[PDB]
Amino acid sequence: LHSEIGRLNNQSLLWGPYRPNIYFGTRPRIGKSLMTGLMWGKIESYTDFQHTVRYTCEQNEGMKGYGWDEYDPRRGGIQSIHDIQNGLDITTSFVKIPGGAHGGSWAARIKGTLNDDAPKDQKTIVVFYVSQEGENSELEAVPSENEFGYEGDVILKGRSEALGNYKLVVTKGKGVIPQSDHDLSRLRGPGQTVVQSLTYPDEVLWQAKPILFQQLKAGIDWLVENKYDVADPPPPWQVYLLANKPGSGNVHIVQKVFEGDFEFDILFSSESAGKEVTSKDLEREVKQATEVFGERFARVFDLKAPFQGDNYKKFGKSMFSNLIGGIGYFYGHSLVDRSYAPEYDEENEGFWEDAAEARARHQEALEGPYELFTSIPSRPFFPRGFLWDEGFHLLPIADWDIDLALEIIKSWYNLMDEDGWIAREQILGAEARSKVPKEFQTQYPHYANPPTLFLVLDNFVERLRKLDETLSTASVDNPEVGLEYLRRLYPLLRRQFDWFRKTQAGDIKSYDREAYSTKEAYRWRGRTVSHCLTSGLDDYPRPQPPHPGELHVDLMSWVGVMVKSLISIGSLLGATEDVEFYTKVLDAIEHNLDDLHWSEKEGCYCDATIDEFEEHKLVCHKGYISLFPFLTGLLKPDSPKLGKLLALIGDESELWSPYGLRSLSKKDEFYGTAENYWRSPVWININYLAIVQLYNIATQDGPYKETARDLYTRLRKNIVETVYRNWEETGFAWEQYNPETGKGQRTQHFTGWTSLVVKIMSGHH
Ligand SMILES: CS(=O)(=O)c1cc(Br)cc(NCc2cccc(CN3C[C@H](O)[C@@H](O)[C@H](O)[C@H]3CO)c2)c1
Ligand SMILES: *[C@@H]1O[C@H](CO)[C@@H](O)[C@H](O)[C@H]1NC(C)=O
Repeated sequence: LHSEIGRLNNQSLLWGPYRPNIYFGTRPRIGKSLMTGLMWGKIESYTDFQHTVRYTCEQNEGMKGYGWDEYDPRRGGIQSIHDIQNGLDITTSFVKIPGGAHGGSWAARIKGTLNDDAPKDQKTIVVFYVSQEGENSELEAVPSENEFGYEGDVILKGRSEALGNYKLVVTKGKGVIPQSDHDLSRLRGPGQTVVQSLTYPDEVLWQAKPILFQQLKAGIDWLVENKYDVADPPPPWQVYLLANKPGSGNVHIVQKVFEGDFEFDILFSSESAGKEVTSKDLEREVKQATEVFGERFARVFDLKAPFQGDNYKKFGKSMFSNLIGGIGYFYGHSLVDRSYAPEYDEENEGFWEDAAEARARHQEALEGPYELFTSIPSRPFFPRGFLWDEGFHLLPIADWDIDLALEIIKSWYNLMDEDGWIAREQILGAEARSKVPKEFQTQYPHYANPPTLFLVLDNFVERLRKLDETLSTASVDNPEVGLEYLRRLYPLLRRQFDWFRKTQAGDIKSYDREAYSTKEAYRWRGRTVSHCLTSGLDDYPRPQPPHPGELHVDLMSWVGVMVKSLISIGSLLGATEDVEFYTKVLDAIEHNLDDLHWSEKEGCYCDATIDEFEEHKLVCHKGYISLFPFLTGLLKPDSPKLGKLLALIGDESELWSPYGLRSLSKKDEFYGTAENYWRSPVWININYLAIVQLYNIATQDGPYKETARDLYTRLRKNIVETVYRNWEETGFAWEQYNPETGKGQRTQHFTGWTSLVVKIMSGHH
C-alpha cells in the first residue's frame, strides 16, 4: 500500500507551474522534458520592446505587484500580475485534469486587461515559448492553411518516453489583432499569429529571452537587406512580428500581437488519457478548483479571534497561496568544493584567513545532476531551496497537505551525501545559476544550517500518533504508510545527527572548562570576523575575535531539537539501542546548556569563547540567540531560567517592540550597527517559534501559565497586525519589519517564512 500511495502521489504532483523564477511557465517533475514560459511587453517604438518585455520575476517601480490568489499544486490556481510599465493587469489560470498513465493533462488561460492609464490602442506582444530536452523525443508544429501564419489554433504534436504522446494547443484567443497596410504585408502578411520551430543544443533551451531576440534580430536584418528603410518603415509591431516557419524542433515560439484587451488558452492533452482537453473543460475545472480551495482553507486555516474578519481571511489566503505557489522543480549540477582542505577544520586562531586561502585554490567543480522539489523564500530574489527556510515553509504546507510536505522532505534528504551533508543553498542547473553571482555559487561540505525540517517531522509524528482530498492525508490516515516513510527516512536523519556531532563539534577537553558532559559542545563552522552565515542569523553579534574555542548556544539547542525527534521516531520503529543513546545525549545537552551557556549575572543564555588568558568567557548579546533553549522547546515549564527569559522577552527596553520581538536588544552595544540585518529588525520565523513556545506554557499548569498567556495574546496580535498592515498598504510580505516604525523593509515577496502568519492566526498548536 506504501508503493500504491507513492505512485498515486507521483501521478498527482507531476505537472505544475513549477518555474517560480518566471511570471508564468509549466514543467513536470522530470529533469529533461517539456517546459513552457509566457513573455509579454508593450511596443510603442522601434527600440522599446527589448526594455518592456517580461519573463523572469523582478520587483522595481515598473511592477505594482503579483502573486497567487489561490493555489494548491494537485489542482492549480489563479495568478494576478499588475504591470505599470506595460499598463496591463494580467491573470494566468492553471488547472490540472487527471487521467492516463503520464501525470494527466493541464490547461491555462492568459488574460490581459489594459489599466485606465494605458493608451486604449496599445499594441502588446505576447509569446508562448515551448522547449523539449531529450535525445529521442519529438515535437512538431502542425502548419497552417493560411500563407503567412495562423487564423486559428496552433497545434503542437510531441512524443517522449516520459510523457508518451501529447498535443499542446495555443488557441486563437479573443482581442483585436492590428493589420498593417504596408508593402511588407505582401511577404509577411498583414498581421496574424506566427510560429517559429527551431533546434538548439539541449543545455541552452532555458535561455528563452536571448533565443527570442536572436530571431527578432534576424527578422530586422532581413528587412534591412530587402530595402525596408526609414524612407517608409513598416509599423514597429510588424517589424517585431516573426516570419512564420512552423516545423519540428526542440524550441517552438508562438507569437501574437494584440491591440487593447486580449485572452487566449493553452491546452495540454495527454494522449494516454481520454478526450482532448477543451476551453469548456478549462472554465469548469477552474470554477471547481476555487470551490475546493475555499472549503479546505476554512477547515485547515480557521482564523481565530480577533482575526475572524473577511479582511484577515483575504490576507491569510494571499500569504498561504504565495508560499505554496512558490513550489519549484529544479534539475542540474551544483558547484561544490570537494577538496576538504585542512584549513576548513578551523582549528587555529585566525582560521578565516586560512579558509580564505583554501577557497582561493578554486578546486570547486560541478557535480550531479540533482533534482529538488521545494518551496522558496522569494520568486524575484531567492528562487531556490534554502535548507532552514524550508523547515518554516513546510509548517503551513503540512497543515494543508501532509503528503505534499513529506514529498518535499524526501526530495531534500535525497540530496544528502555519504557523510550526512545537505548543501544549505541548492543552485541546480545553469538557469538557477544565472541569478547567482559566481563568488556565491560554491557550496562547502563543512557548512551546516539549522535542521528546521525536524520541526515538520515532529508535527507529522504528533499527527501519526493522534482522490486529491484522500491523497493529501494518506500518510497519516494509513499508519502502515506513515511508519514505512519514517523507516526509510530514519537512517538519513540519524546520519545527519552524526554529521553535526562530527563536523560542528566544540572543544571542551583542551581548555579549563568544567561541565557535566565532556562530549556535548558545538561551534558553527564558516564564521568570518563580522558574520556567521551558517547559523542563519547572518550578522547577529558573536564573540570577537572568532576563535576555535567558541561555543554557540543556538547550535547546541538545534542538536537538542534533533535528539528529541530521533527519540520519538526511534521509539515508533522499536530502535531500542538508538533510543538509549539519544536519551543520554539529551540529558547531557540539558546539563551542558546550563554549565557552559547560562549567565546568572545577565539572566539569559550566551555564546562562549576563551579569553586572551585561555579561560572560558561568556559573551552576552541579548536577543534571539539568548532565548534559543526556550525557542527550541528544551526548558521544563517550571524552570526558574524560563521565568528570567519571559522577563527578557516582555521587557520593552530590551526585545519587546509594539511590532514584535527585536532580533537584538536596544541595550546591546551592536544595536542598529553595520548592515543591521539581525541586529534590531523583527523576523517572523523566530517570532513564530516564540509564539508557539509561549502558547505551550499558557495551556499547562505551572508558575508562568498567566505571564505566558498574556505575552502569547499580545505577541500573536502584534506580529499578525504588523504583517497585515504592511500587506494592506504595499501588497507585499516583507523579509523583516522595522521595530521603531513597523514598516516592512529589505526584500519584498518574502513567502517565504513571513507566511507563518497564517498558522499564527489559526492558532491551536
Ligand atoms: C546588506 S543586506 O541586508 O542585503 C545583507 C546583509 C547580510 Br549581513 C547578509 C546578506 N546575505 C544575502 C542573502 C543571500 C541569500 C539569501 C538571503 C535571504 N536570506 C537571508 C537570511 O539571513 C537567511 O537566514 C536566509 O536563509 C536567506 C534565505 O531566505 C540573503 C545580505
Ligand atoms: C515518478 O515515477 C518515475 C518513473 O519513471 C520515477 O523514475 C520518478 O523517480 C518518480 N518521481 C519521484 C520519485 O518523485
